[PDB]
Amino acid sequence: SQKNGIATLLQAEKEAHEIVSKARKYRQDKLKQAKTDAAKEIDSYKIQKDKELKEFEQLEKKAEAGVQGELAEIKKIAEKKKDDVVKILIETVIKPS
Amino acid sequence: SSAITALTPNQVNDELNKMQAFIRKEAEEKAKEIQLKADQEYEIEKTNIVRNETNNIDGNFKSKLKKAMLSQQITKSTIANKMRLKVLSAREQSLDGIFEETKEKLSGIANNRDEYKPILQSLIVEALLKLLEPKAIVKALERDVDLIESMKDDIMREYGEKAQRAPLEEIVISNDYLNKDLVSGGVVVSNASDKIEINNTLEERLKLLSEEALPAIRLELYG
Amino acid sequence: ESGSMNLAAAERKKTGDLSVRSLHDIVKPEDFVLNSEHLTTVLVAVPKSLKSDFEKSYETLSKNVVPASASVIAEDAEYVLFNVHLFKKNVQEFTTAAREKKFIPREFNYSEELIDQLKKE
Repeated sequence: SQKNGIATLLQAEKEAHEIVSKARKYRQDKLKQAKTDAAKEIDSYKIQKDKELKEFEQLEKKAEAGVQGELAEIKKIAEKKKDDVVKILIETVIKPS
Repeated sequence: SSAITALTPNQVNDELNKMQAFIRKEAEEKAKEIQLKADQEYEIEKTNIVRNETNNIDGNFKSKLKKAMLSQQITKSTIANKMRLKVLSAREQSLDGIFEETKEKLSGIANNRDEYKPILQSLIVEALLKLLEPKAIVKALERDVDLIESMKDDIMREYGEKAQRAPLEEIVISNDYLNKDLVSGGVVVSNASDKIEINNTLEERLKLLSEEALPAIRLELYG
Repeated sequence: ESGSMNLAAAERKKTGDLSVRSLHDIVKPEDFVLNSEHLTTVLVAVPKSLKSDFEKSYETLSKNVVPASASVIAEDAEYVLFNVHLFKKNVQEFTTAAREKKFIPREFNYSEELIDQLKKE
């Protein structure tokens, strides 16, 4: 039973080694997962910052139309006092000194 | 009888099981620590990898943002200037149409000979009184020379009544006629030495009137 | 075939008793637990009058001793040499406990290259 009792313990050690090696495989997986779950966290933050940049990133016709109400009142005051101004200028020019 | 022991086959198995139990237990605990530390390292490393790159992304974002925050207000500035320019250039396009009609009206007066004749006289007399020279040269439109010749006497009469202190010997109507395109009426009077001229044309008088009237009109219309 | 050799050999004393002599000519590779994280083998030289005691007490000289793992390796006129398998962390406890019972633990720090060299005999 000398070489039989030992064989039992050696088998237990072999089983123990698998347990530890499995945990080492776990760690190895866990370390790659860090690189994976960070690469997914990064390009989602990249597209998100790009998203909120393009939202911010938002034409002479709009400058004329923006003042078409003033360009209309200018000709308005023009049509009224026109004939009364022209009348004075004419009289002034042809007046016998 | 070949095994050296003081224990029953059951006893040796109780002790043999007890040892291989310890071995496995020692392995479970060792493995437990490994995967517990791996979980901690996973979090640490994931965070770091992320923070490395987020600091990079944040950097060029704020530069791109500031860049776009500048172009955003460059347009706001350029639009608000195009607006103030259109307004100003419209105020002028209107005033320069008031004076434009005024000078069409002036041409209309010149083509009414019965209305223009007394005006032309007063324009010629006023000019001669600014000269006060014994001989005066009169430049006029080619279409006015026949009219002017037929009122030389009335002109020399009216002049004598207003300037006895500086008599007028003769009026010379120059054959160098005024330009149809520049002049609609009036005359240009100069002395013989050609050192002095009085431009008393309708266009010139209005031009001089503009000097003071244009700001005045601009003030009363668009104060 | 395999005959014509002297199986009855006359040998002379080249060493002292089992408690002090070199053991390279006495022990075989199979007497030792090799390449184990927990297990190792100790040799104990026991005076013949204490042979009985060792047999029924070695399994309790220290904790973590492999039960029924003892075997007789050799014997002379004064001593019997045993081997015992146990946990490395209990060897110090074991050797001390053995000395107290007037046994004599034989130091023999074997390695894998110091036992593969033993197969050359």
